[PDB]
Amino acid sequence: VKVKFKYKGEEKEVDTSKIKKVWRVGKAVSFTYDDNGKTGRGAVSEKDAPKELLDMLARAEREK
DNA sequence: GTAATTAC
DNA sequence: GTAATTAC
Repeated sequence: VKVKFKYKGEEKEVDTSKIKKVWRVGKAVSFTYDDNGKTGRGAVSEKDAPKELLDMLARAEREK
């Protein structure tokens, strides 16, 4: 599952297996991902997020 | 400006 | 401390 989005003017594609953290800001889904060493950031409208990313968010909200 | 949270 | 994300 690839999440596609634009950040700082660059179109990006990141596989959900590289996503490190996911959270909700307002009605947007924001996240960090591994980029071979550095950590990237991205965010999409909840309506453009693939179910797999939303599932990752829901699981995060339940974690102890 | 704030929201959540980060890289920078 | 700020810029970035979608949305208000």
